[PDB]
Amino acid sequence: MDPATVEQQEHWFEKALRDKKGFIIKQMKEDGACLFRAVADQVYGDQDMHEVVRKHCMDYLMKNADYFSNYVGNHIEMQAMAEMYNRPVEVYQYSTEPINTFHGIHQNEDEPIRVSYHRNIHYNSVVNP
Repeated sequence: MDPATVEQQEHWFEKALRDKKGFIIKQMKEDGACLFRAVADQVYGDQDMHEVVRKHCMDYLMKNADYFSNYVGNHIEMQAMAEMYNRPVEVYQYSTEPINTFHGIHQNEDEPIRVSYHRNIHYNSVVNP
């Protein structure tokens, strides 16, 4: 996709999500920590907590290494975070409904962590004002 077509896709998605669902795509810094940034914004309201989220995700995986060693979209990290925060994680992909949902412990289904996954492996935070 040409840079102009890419920007058209991004703009269409932001508008559709705002108009159809009332959600806002909050831009996270575009580094390799963007998944943890988006979750940090969802949980703490502040992407600066990204390294703490990552630390806690890694702590959770290590603690549960017997289970997670079965398995070694960021599926492993997303399951860990949904379980650890006891909230589902909903992943939007140029979509106004989630493409998939990590259920966590199947509690707090009305308060999901919502993230959007974009071109070039980037995640943003999907906020319900």
